[PDB]
Amino acid sequence: AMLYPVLTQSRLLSDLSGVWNFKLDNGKGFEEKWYEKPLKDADTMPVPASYNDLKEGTDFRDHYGWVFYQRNISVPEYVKSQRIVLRCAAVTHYAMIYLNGKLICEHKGGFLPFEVELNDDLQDGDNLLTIAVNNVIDYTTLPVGGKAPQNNPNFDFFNYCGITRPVKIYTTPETYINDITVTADIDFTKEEPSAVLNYNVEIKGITCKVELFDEEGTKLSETEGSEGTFEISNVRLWQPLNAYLYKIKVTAGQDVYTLPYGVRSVRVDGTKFLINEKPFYFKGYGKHEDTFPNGRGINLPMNTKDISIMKWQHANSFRTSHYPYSEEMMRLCDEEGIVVIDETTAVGVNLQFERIGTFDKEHGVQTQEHHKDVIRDLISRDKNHACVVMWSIANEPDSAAEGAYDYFKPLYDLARELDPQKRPCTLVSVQGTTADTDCSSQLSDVICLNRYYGWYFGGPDLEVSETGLRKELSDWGKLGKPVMFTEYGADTVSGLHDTTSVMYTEEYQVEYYEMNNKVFDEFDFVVGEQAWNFADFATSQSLLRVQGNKKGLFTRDRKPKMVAHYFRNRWSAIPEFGYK
Amino acid sequence: AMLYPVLTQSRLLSDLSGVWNFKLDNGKGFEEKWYEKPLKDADTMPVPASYNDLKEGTDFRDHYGWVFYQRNISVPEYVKSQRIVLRCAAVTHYAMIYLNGKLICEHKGGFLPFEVELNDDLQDGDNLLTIAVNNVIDYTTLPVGGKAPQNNPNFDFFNYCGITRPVKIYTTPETYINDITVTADIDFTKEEPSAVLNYNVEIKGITCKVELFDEEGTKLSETEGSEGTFEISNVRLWQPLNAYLYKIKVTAGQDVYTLPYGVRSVRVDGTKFLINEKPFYFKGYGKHEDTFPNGRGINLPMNTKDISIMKWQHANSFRTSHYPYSEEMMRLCDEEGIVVIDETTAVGVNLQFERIGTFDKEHGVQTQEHHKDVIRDLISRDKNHACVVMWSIANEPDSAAEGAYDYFKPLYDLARELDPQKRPCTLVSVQGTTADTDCSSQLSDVICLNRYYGWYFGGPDLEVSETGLRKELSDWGKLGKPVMFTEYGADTVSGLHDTTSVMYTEEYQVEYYEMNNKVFDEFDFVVGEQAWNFADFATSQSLLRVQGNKKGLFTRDRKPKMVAHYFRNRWSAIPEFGYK
Ligand SMILES: CNc1nc2sc3c(N4CCN([C@@H]5O[C@H](C(=O)O)[C@@H](O)[C@H](O)[C@H]5O)CC4)nnnc3c2c2c1CCCC2
Ligand SMILES: CNc1nc2sc3c(N4CCN([C@@H]5O[C@H](C(=O)O)[C@@H](O)[C@H](O)[C@H]5O)CC4)nnnc3c2c2c1CCCC2
Ligand SMILES: CNc1nc2sc3c(N4CCNCC4)nnnc3c2c2c1CCCC2
Ligand SMILES: CNc1nc2sc3c(N4CCNCC4)nnnc3c2c2c1CCCC2
Repeated sequence: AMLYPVLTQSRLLSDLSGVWNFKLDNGKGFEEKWYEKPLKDADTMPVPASYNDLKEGTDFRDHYGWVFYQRNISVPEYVKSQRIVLRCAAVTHYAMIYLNGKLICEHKGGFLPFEVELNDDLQDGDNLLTIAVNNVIDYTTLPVGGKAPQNNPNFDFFNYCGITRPVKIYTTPETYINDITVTADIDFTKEEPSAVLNYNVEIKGITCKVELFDEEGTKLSETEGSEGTFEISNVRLWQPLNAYLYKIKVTAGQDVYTLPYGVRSVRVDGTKFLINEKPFYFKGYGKHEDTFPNGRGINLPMNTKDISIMKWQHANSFRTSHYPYSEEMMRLCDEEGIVVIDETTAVGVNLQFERIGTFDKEHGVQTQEHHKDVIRDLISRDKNHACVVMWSIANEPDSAAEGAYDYFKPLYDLARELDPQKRPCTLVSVQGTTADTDCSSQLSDVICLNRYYGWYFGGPDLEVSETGLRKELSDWGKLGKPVMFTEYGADTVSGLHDTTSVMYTEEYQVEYYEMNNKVFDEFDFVVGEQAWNFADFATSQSLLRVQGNKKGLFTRDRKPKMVAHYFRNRWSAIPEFGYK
Repeated sequence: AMLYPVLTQSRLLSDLSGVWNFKLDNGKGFEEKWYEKPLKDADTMPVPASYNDLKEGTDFRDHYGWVFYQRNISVPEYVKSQRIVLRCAAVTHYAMIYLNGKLICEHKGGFLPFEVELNDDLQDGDNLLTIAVNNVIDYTTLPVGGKAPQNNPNFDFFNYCGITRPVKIYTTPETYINDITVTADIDFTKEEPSAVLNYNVEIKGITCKVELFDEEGTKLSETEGSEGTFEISNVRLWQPLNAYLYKIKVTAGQDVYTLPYGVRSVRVDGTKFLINEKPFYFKGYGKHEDTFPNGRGINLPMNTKDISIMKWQHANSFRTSHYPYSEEMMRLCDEEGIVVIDETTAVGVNLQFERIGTFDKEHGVQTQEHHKDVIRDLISRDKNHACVVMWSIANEPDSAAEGAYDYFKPLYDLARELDPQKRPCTLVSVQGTTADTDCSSQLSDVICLNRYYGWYFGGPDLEVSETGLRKELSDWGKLGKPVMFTEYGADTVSGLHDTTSVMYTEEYQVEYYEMNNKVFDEFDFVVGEQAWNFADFATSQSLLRVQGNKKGLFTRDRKPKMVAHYFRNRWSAIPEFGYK
């Protein structure tokens, strides 16, 4: 369980972000005890941020192995009173915290938070904090390092690493709040729908009371109970592009924490994805925590810029593509009313492109245990987010291979059981699968395709490509379930133009999406269009990557390609609800 | 006096940065008491960052007037023990802090820090912090708003405003450290130069002792005295591109603060700018705190990227162009060994381009009082920075007009008297002045020109332009002083190319700098070449601005133009010292 550190009367918060000392491991790093003494001949390195692009030459950009972040720490003795904790929101890949020279914590997983307490190794005076980060990826990591001394991603984005998100120090009373959970039942029956919310607070280390406020701070109800309930008639339902967030003050044993919460219902019904009992239609794109020169590092300004562009463009949703995003971005979609598809680090679980099969148990992937710890850690983190309407177990696994069904079912189950809101589960299907062959047809509530008819398939022949896409999508309808496209797009170099289009031209990109959009619009069970990608992003080099991935509607610096004006006009004529 | 808030055994630091509530004033804002209640129908807005580009449409970008930032605050009662302070590192233009509804502080000046104490209005529970920001610029602001309801900058950059730099909360013992000062005397005579540093600590609200450490934390000397001294034989001299920073722990009355410091000497001698008694040569550029979509907002990653590019390019210096930069960037140049020319907000003090004269006292500028408070606040902030080797009182004032000399002398004097290191003073001369006509010839230790022979003057005729530049620079030598160019450049659209160059082409830009660089190299009293600009940046719209200022060597996203490879080759063959 991981609550978002905030400033409360009961808890303090001090950011450690800034320029830290930094050294690339030379192999002999751990041998000598760098985590013991202050790094020598060190380099400077802002935190929070990916370090790959922040220096010059390939030696930083393409480093294999470990790096050492190092910074000094010092708390006021008058604080030992309360509990001292170190929250690392995300260290890409493996983290190893040393204080004063001793290991204190260790973590696997580059995109989710982890904490460690400091009360009993926090010395007096100036303490030597050391965070060593490893970037190696393999068949035991999610995301999955392939075989082709260098990391070779089995995924189409660059392997940005370092202290990707912030490192803070918060405190707490000795017995504290540790995990608040809230769910809602809404009775749309009444012409003025109302709702009953179920609280479930948890403490560790006494009386606990719950206060419920409205948008403006107006209190409206109170109760006591580490597992009580609450009633709200004439309830302001959170809605896509129309967020309403209540707030919640849990006072419990000299400790109080506040939580926003939006009241809405998610439910699949036949070929309809329903939000607050209405037939939604996804409009938006798959995104990437990718900016220059931050790498995958957190970027509050671009977060707001990205959401400003989405509203300008008349979109309503995005998918945390290939990894969970920052907590800040998740809260922002709550405030702004952005429907989010929250997705795990499970990309590259596919060895298809003697031959080893993906789910061979001696020579194939070794990810299921960690895949489970991710599903749990992620749902623990974002369970209370009204923006989250669905979960994505994995992006493009070899889901039509043998071993496939056996791999994923234990993970779907774990997901369906750990979501206090029992939200729809899916996985994003790669090109090649079909209704009959895809283990997703059974395990998933929503069929999410990534199809590229007009690019990989059939490009530059958009007629032949249309025939293919009708044929395949037609078949997908026989499952009687909601199907949305989570990726489709074409690599386009901003600036390349032509009257009779050729591939890579802004005109070819617009035509591609006209064909796909025409076919989408023929099937009432298509409940979503999400283009890949929102914006150009960095990938590993290869002959097929024109200085990265150029499938964005926008450039890496958020300037619109012609296609961005095509979608803005199309999405403006398509409602959040009732499109079918 | 303003010390950089850091984490010490005696003091805590909690960042307030994040997504704050935000509303554009509609005129009726102050009338109604928005600073009293929680903003209603608010918008989201990251802090720290300029807000102009973070939303869509001209209504944010071009707002005239006030905006309201608003966030909730809550400290742990167990802190009232110590002093509570709110440090606003920079609110562009005018700031007005309200707590719980009461004004607590007010500030003028968009680029320097200001604080306010909270102990006696900091309520218990959740407090409503409100920061109202004004963007209006006029003859009473530095920088100077011109006459041509809209702000019209009399300066060539966009009027980015909002909470430009971070807002934090630190604490202190009741009697505390308030301003440490250190100076150095070096005896280059000895073949192993040594040095004696003079401490000068200050407290407010007891024993105080000073500890001196070396790079790696090795203590090396101790003493007691709020105005004592210190001795260091075999001293590691801070040097351009070879920084050595000692550290300093001032323990005083249950309060301790640490300070880095580099030992170096700055001294002009004839036509030689001497650092550690050696003839330096400035290599670098004028920069701008300008990134997308941050605006003028702080950007730790780009700060490190910018400094990585400078070392890649073989530069040694930059000028805080048109305003002081963040404290973080200033400390970074200390660590990295970047020579900095620290400059004030005093740009647009020039009405030349019945006619009013700049320094008319009824109808011209009204900036001298504030100009003084800036010189003092700035030197108070950066006095201890080894990277700072010079001060810039103003960028391109009408320095050859009547009233000119009378305006600036009181400011030069105030500057020369308040710098504990008695560092060189200058002002950057606009095109048009000459040795005879420029009040800078007398008041300044270094003549700093901004010339544009090859662009504004003479372009596209580089021959005629060379004749002009030789003629003018020749004359400037008669003053027997060091002269460096702080700006020269040509607007260049990355991507426009030609074999026979035309203006705006990457080839014309390279040729421009070849001509100017050839002439520079003829005069041994030219001690510096700093190109304008390091990178493309945003300006107000006009027929002469091709989507901003395109004079960068790099694009706004830090990608090199051809000229960036020309300088990197040239600067690699030119030493920091002894070039003449
Ligand atoms: C019609 N038959 C084909 N089908 C396919 S599928 C495929 C392929 N994957 C697709 C799916 N993406 C997904 O989409 C995005 C992207 O690819 O840009 C990624 O960014 C994103 O992370 C990822 O989710 C990951 C990788 N990569 N390369 N070639 C192909 C290929 C080809 C053909 C025909 C021969 C030429 C190649
Ligand atoms: C040879 N005779 C001329 N001399 C000059 S001088 C001038 C002018 N200033 C120069 C100086 N900059 C400075 O340099 C940068 C820049 O200009 O880009 C600015 O970014 C930077 O902030 C600022 O410090 C500020 C503004 N602006 N426009 N025209 C001219 C002009 C012209 C002519 C001939 C006719 C055409 C125009
Ligand atoms: C794991 N992600 C992928 N998935 C796929 S699918 C497919 C294909 N098709 C699919 C349709 N059926 C006929 C054959 N042809 N070539 N490459 C691919 C392909 C690739 C990758 C990534 C590596 C590069 C190629
Ligand atoms: C305050 N900054 C400026 N300074 C200058 S100087 C000059 C010039 N020259 C100078 C050389 N002597 C002959 C006349 N011609 N046109 N515009 C200018 C000019 C301008 C500005 C800014 C406003 C736009 C024009």
